[PDB]
Amino acid sequence: MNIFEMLRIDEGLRLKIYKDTEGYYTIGIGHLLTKSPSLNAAKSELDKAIGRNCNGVITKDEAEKLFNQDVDAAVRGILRNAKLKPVYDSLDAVRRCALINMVFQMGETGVAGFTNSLRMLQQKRWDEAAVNLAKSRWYNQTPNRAKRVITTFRTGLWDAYKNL
Repeated sequence: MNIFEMLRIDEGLRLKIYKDTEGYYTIGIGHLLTKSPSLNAAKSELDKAIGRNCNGVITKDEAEKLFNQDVDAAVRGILRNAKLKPVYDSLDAVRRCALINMVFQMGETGVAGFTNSLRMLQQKRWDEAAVNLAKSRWYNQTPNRAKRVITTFRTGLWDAYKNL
């Protein structure tokens, strides 16, 4: 299992503009287009993103291309971030993927706000950190996905995704 396979389980694949769990306009493998309410703003962002007139629909190919850009941007953002970088460096390869997953879902900023959990992960207090991560909007809004990520941080194994 790798980061791409993991995110693709969590996000799914949709070739037509769709709404987030959040109500936001998205396409592909969890690629947010706009937080704006107009399908029209969304369509516009889509064509800007792909470089063609898409009419709200993309190919698999284009979906994966956006996916490769998003994952790269997530990793680079972690590495540029003063709060994130140290945690990332301190973790093993599997847990590294769990932080990447959060950053992809919630952005650099959002994850950097989980001050106390970050602190515990750096200290390698896995069980404590898992309990602390669960106390969030994040877990309450998308509990099955949060729980997969959380188990990943707790165990350092890929089991949560085996099932799936």
